[PDB]
Amino acid sequence: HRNSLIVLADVALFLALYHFLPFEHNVVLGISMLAFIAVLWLTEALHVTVTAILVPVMAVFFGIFETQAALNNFANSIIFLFLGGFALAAAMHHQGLDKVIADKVLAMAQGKMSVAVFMLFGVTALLSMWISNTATAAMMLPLVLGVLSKVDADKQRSTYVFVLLGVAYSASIGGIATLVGSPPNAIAAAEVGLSFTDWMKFGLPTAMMMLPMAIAILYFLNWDKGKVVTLGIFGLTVFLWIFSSPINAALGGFKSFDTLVALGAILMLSFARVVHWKEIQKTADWGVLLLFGGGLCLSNVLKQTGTSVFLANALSDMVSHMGIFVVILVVATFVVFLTEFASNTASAALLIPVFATVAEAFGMSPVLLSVLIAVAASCAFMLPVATPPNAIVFASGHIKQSEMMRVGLYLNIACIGLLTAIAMLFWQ
Amino acid sequence: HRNSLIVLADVALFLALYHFLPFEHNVVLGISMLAFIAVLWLTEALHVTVTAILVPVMAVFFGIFETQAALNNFANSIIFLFLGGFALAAAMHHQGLDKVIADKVLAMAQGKMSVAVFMLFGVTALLSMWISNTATAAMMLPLVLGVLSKVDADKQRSTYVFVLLGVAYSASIGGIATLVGSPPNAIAAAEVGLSFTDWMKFGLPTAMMMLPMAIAILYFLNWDKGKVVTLGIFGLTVFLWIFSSPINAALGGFKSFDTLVALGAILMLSFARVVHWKEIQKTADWGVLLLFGGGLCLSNVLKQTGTSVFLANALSDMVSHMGIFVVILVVATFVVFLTEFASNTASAALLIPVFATVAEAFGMSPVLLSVLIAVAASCAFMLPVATPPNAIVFASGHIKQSEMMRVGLYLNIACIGLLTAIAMLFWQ
Ligand code: NA
Ligand code: NA
Ligand code: NA
Repeated sequence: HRNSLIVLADVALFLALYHFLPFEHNVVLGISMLAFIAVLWLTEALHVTVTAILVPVMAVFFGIFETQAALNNFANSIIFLFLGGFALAAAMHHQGLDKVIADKVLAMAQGKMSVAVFMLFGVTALLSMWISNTATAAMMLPLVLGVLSKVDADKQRSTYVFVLLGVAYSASIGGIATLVGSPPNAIAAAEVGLSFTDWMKFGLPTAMMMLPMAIAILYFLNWDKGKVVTLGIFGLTVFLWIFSSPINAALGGFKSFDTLVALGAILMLSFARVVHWKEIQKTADWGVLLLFGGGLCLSNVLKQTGTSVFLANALSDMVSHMGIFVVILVVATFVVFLTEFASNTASAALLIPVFATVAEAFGMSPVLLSVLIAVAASCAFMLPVATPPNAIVFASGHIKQSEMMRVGLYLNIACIGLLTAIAMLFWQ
Repeated sequence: HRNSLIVLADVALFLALYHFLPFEHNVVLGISMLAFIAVLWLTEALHVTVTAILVPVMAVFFGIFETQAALNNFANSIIFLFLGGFALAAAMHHQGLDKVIADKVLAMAQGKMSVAVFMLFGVTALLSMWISNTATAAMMLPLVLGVLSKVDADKQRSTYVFVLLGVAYSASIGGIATLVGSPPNAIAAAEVGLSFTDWMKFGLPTAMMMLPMAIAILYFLNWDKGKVVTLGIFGLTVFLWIFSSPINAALGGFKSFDTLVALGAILMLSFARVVHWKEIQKTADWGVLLLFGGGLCLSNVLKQTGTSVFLANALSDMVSHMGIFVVILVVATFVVFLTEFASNTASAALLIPVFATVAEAFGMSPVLLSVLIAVAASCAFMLPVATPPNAIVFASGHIKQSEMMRVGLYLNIACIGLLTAIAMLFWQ
């Protein structure tokens, strides 16, 4: 098989770098492992989650860590914070609160199909804030192929494809609004120790910023049992997540209050009888939760082996020849196009550790580089296979490769500017 | 609703015990919480897994532990060892290696129902050694309700219930053969730190004894793509699990070698392409994996609050009036009948910590009490609702409540003897 070969080619690459690199043995091991994992996660020869499990087993066998020490990475408080958003979404999905949120809004439009399509994007993004991106796309597709029925002029495409590629992008942009939504966001918060309210001040403005800018580029070319309870619980959870900073301070200063709030939601949602656990066990993408830990284990492997300081010293002369503007532009541009070839989270899981640890060796706040990479990782708009939402609206057998390949080439450059701009403002 | 009320009745008990117990505050807090959790797990008003999530959220808010410290319990090496058994079982199910194991063996018997039923039990038990009990029961029922078709005379029931209640029991006995199989086994190994080969020396001999003794009580009343590969990995894995003790010693002494082996299997099964990850995500009962951590968190809560030594001192005069024979007999008997009313795994999560920690307060190796409790938890034979296998062969609308209610009531007494005997032999 194709992927079965990438594994063997990666094993050879490891042995080569392991035996031939003329550096301190630990740096060789750290460099070799980093290259190994990098391939397995970008090519996906092995499932993103399978590669994550391979990270600790390597560090353990090569004396980097002891068994239990390596496994402990998979229990970060952020992982449970994301699991709360899964049970929170599963709750209002099993309850049907996502469809009713679409009807009451889609029906808010009197009957104008012209202004209806615009409302389809705003919901896909708002739903992605709490549910997901692949799921938000798969859930919106049937609701998109429903409005398109009064006038199905398949020959008329400048009024037809715009609505499909829009939701595939609104789902990806909506996931950049909150810590929950896209896995990459969680990987950043877990690396630097961000709170939920910390990441919303960053991403939400960008989501508010990037959504209109994205549409412009395309343009110019019944309340039943405890649905108020689900809303009450949901509203209460989001309220604490925003006000977690002062609430926790005025309670004794609990460590990971955002995580505590997320777990309480699972309790209220289960106490309120509104969602059964078998529902939560299905909605939660346990493979992604394992990926979170796998990325942290790799990050710690870089530190314990000194690969972070070895690469920081190697890039010392290059980053000094560049300004802070030049750096974040190369990074932003590098990822904005890299995420087009590989999975969103698979890209973030690899770059967030490398950059955050090297930036930490430079005595620089790793928040900037980390949050930036997490946002640009969700900027896959060209060809499909970049993000499932892209292949979801792409599976409609209508949108052309070259059409999307060039509309995304415009949006990509557009985002690199918006990101580098906002990234420079969030400095002093 | 009933369960929503059972929760409120338990909430009152906690508040009552909280303010009224006249002991040191820590003991009061530990005592109050222990009673609270005990109810939620035996009645199952909230899903066993939902109750597990409630354990840490309490310890954090009541100052027992800090957030991250509590969550780390959910990453114990045994949990990942059990996750390996899930991907190992999920592999041979999607591949069909379990079906061929039944035919090639069931076909060894030419057509004699006498040796067919006996082979039906031996396979149901051997399959439970590695897969599960609920899954093994659901997988055997069609093969049991297919052989019992030539003798369909539901008027002839003593030749029909024997084969349904027989496999429903053989599936439960098979789960006592290896560390993987029944959650209770893992809870014991995690408390006292048992290896895979350690628990097999305990359970497997007991399984060899209990299977014939169980039948006597009932009596006296094509290899395609890589199906050998699935066996090769399985065979190789089980070979390492057995010889794990010398292999690790001859490699540098890794900490949790058994856990590493389970994770390595997940890699081979994914590298060999024999099972996709989406397959593993279905089979694994993540709710049980979350339960594992909740049970360990409780064990440490008893120590940190001194409840383990507090109960040991309270039982000092009582345990001195009793011999070691009385102890292991009282314990075994209590659970063998307790598991008839509540979930099997939920019971072990409650009693294993209490006894192992109290036994530790008595300065006694908790291995004996832990392994003992873990074995008796899988002895549910009376009414249904005790174990899914009971309600699985009972949902066949043929086996009578009184029929099973008394065959298990007799089989229960039979086990209490065998266990207390072996528990005395496994002493010195
Ligand atoms: Na991507
Ligand atoms: Na089993
Ligand atoms: Na039970």
